[PDB]
Amino acid sequence: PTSCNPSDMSHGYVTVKPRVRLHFVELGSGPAVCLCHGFPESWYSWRYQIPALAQAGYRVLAMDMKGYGESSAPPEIEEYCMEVLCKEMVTFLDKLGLSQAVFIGHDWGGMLVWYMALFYPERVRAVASLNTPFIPANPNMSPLESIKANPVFDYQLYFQEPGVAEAELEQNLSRTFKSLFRASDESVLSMHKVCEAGGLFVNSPEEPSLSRMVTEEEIQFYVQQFKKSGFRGPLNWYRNMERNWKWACKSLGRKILIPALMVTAEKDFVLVPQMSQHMEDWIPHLKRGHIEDCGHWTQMDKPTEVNQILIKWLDSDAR
Amino acid sequence: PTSCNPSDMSHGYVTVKPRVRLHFVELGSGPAVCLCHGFPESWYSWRYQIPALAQAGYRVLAMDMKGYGESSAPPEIEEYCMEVLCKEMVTFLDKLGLSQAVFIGHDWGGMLVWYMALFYPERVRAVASLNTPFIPANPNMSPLESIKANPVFDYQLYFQEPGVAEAELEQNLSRTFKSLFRASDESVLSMHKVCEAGGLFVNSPEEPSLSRMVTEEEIQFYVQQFKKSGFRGPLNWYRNMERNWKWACKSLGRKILIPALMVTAEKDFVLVPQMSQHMEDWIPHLKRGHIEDCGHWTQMDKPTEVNQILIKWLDSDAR
Ligand SMILES: CC(C)(C)N1CCO[C@H](COc2ccc(NC(=O)NC3CCCCC3)cc2)C1
Ligand SMILES: CC(C)(C)N1CCO[C@H](COc2ccc(NC(=O)NC3CCCCC3)cc2)C1
Ligand SMILES: [Mg+2]
Ligand SMILES: [Mg+2]
Repeated sequence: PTSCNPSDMSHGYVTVKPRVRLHFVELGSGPAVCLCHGFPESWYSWRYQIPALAQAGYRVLAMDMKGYGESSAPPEIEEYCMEVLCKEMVTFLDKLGLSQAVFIGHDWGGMLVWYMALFYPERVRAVASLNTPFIPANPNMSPLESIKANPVFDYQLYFQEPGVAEAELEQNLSRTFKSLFRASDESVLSMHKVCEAGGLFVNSPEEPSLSRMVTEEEIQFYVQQFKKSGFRGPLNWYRNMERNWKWACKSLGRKILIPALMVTAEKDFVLVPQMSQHMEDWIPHLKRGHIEDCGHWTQMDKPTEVNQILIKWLDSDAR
Repeated sequence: PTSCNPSDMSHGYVTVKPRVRLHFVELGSGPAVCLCHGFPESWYSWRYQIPALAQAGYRVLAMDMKGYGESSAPPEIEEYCMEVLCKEMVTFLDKLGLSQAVFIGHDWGGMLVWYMALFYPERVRAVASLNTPFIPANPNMSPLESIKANPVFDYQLYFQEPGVAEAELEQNLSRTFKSLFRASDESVLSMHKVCEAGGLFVNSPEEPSLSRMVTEEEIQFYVQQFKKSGFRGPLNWYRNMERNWKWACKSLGRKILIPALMVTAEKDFVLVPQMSQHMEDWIPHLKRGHIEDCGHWTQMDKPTEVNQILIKWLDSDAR
């Protein structure tokens, strides 16, 4: 599938708060489709989708989320709570003069677009998430224990204390992204042993091989992007669990009434498909997609399957 | 009519040549409408149109033309010939992934969009010009004498030699724009006596009053923009008459077959309406608008009339 060369895109910049501007890349004409990447990624994680969606008749806006790339990265941890991130994305639409947009997200971006669907349905034409389920907030369970209930989320505790994960992730950025951006059968890390081993990579190769999913050039683009602001901003998306919990609780009782799509990846061992199994009860018009042989990095593991799923859904439920 | 605050726009940047990027502001959703300002102006000359068109259902892209504002201003005079300017605007569309756009232009921007219609009709959904007629190139008359045939174009000779006009226009930028941006009944200069008086302003007030059309704040925005790159780039649009002549001649014999709109201003004493009187013969589907009591600065003299004319035409002949 056709990918993207970064210097041949149109780059757009929108100021949403005094010291916060969002960067995005824009390709195509038609209904506005806003792509929202996950951790720790980039607008460029959508490189295989951007030209495909544009060619299918859509105006694509691929975000550098707050903390990433060319977008502003405010220093405060609480600027990356889900509530401020959504309200900024509404201002984004406001300043662009868009009444609504289709929202498609992956990982933390997928969490974001569900909350945009839940609290700002008037502004979301339709919503799709890759891997990330929508699970109503449990007003009786704190976020801390719901992590301790599943050892797979052990790495999110390691991510909590500022500066600890930043040092590991920034010590060798090429090692970082070659160790992360891998297919499930190629993985070189266990999210289980992280807080017991003292880090994500301490048992991983120092000179990791290059995944079949990516080139050295594509790795070096991510590396370039993260020299700009580092990992604090991105990691901060994990450091608002209790804030995000309380805000999510303020919604309870309402369904998402807009067209929706949940895409599951069969070998995402963290965002496993079954975590999504009763979303229909909260999202009446939910349609599904599922990708076999697909790990966590959905857009680059299986670009063609993603493109097909998205375009079929956009043409039937977004126009 | 609703105007624009510059810090609350979405700003877009597209690289079209190695050292040339075009800046534009983008508001709204719908068919792409590209606004192209004249001399010596800015995307901000369209401030009264941008929100009105967006509200009517159009995606507005208001350009900072090459040499202006936040767009690149290459040093070479021949980079501002009409041929390079159009081909760059095609690349603009290419890099944005737009198959076509409606093009609307004023003064030199209006000249540009006619040539985009003439040589790139496949890329122009529809075309409109304010004040600037389309007059087929006369392959038997050089541009120099066709100026000497009408003393009104005397100032274009004064504009020819690099550095001469730049010094006058840059010596007091507030004086420059308050002396230029005026209604016809308020004008303080004669384009007739310029090469005989030795300049545009030498007989004009040193502290000119402020036109009823503009505020001090709006003057200061233009002033800010022109501190960036000065007047050489903009003036260079006038310094390619023979190049533009030869290229225009290479078209002769073809009509503009796409939907078109010519808007005349009754008190534009340079781009007078009669200069447009036989465009129908070269442009079969041409529709007209005409604004009484309107000087050269069409968008800010008579914003409401402009908006009405444009939106009615866009809705009937552009969709
Ligand atoms: C119960 C649930 C689901 C709500 N939990 C527990 C409590 O809080 C978190 C908050 O929600 C999210 C949402 C997305 C992610 N994505 C992620 O971690 N991607 C990793 C990138 C690096 C390699 C491994 C994968 C993480 C957390 C989730
Ligand atoms: C015959 C014709 C029409 C082709 N001529 C003669 C030969 O070449 C020029 C080239 O075409 C253009 C096109 C637009 C402009 N606009 C302009 O001058 N605006 C001024 C701003 C400052 C105050 C006064 C008005 C000028 C020249 C025109
Ligand atoms: Mg159920
Ligand atoms: Mg005739």
